[PDB]
Amino acid sequence: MQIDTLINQLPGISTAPKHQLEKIKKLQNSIEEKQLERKSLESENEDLKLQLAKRIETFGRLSCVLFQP
Amino acid sequence: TLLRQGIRQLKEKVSKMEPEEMTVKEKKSIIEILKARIALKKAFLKMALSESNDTVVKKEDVRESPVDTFMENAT
Repeated sequence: MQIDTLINQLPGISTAPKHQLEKIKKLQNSIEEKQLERKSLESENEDLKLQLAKRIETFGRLSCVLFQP
Repeated sequence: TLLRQGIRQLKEKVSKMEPEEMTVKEKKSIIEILKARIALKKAFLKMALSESNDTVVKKEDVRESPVDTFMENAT
């Protein structure tokens, strides 16, 4: 009887794999388009963030002059 | 403390050209005896004096200078 409940629990109750693959098509339509953006982010980020951190580095170095007058 | 103005109060107590001054000074010397021990309370020497203290104040005088630099950059 539990098996019957297990029958209820079986994934893809809609039993429409042909539609499921289409769902996966929509998933590509989402994910794959997301990928270029999400990858573009780091390029839009760290590429400048390094240099800006270096700009912090300059002031950090010049602090030492005051530290040792 | 007491070593300071105690001298100030003992200082005016001298009176009469006559050798009666001791009658006053006996009151003084006992305090001075206490001073000999009060001085023991002040048996310390960190900084020398001037000009080393002045060098300290000047040391801050340079050390306070940056405060009107990078902090200004913060603004």
